[PDB]
Amino acid sequence: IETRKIPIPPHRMSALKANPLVDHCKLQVRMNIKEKRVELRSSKYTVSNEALQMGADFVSAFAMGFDIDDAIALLRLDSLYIQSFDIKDVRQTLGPDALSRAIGRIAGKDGKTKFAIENATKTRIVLAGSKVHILGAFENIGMARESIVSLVLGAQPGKVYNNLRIIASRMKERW
RNA sequence: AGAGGAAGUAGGUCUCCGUAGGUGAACCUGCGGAG
Repeated sequence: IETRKIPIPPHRMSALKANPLVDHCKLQVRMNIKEKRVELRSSKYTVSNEALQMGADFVSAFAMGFDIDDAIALLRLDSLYIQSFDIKDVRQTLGPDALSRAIGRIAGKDGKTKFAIENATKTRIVLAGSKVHILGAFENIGMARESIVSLVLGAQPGKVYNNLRIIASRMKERW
C-alpha cells in the first residue's frame, strides 16, 4: 500500500473542479484545493507502482497546465513525456529585457509561431512567462527544445521554422 | 512665303487576478498586473 500527494497551484481550480481516475486505473482519489493537495491512495485493487506513478504524472501534468485531452493522452500512452524548461536556463545575455522580448518572439501574434512549431514537430507546448512546458515523445521534445533555445538565442523565426521543418521530415522518415 | 537640285544621318499565446464599461449571477470588451 502506497500514497502520493501532489500540490496544485491555484491557476487550475475550476478545471480541476471539472471531473474518473479511479475508473481509469483503480487508484482511489481525494482532493482539496484549499490545501491545494491531491491525494492518491492505493487500495487493494491497485497492482503496480507503474500505475501509481502514472496517476501522479497525470495529475501533475494537469496541474502544470495542459488540458484534459492531452492529459488523458499522457495517461493512455506510456511513451509520452513532459519536460519543464525555465527561460532563465542557458542564456545569451545578462540583460533583463529577456522576458517580454523573448517570449514575444516565441509566441508571435495570436500564437502563430507556437502553433506552427507544435504542428510541425508534433509536440504540445504551453507557455506561461518564465516556464515553458513541452509534451510529446522525448525526441520530438528535443527538437522543440532546440528550436525554442534557438529562438531565445535570437535567430529569425522564418529560418528557425524552415530548419525545423526539414529536421521534422528527416526524423519522421524510417530509412 | 515656293516646286525642283544636290547631300548626310536613322511578432506576448494560455491561465489567473485587480479594474472600467457593456445585459445582468455568470459572460464579452479594453487596460494594469503576476505566473
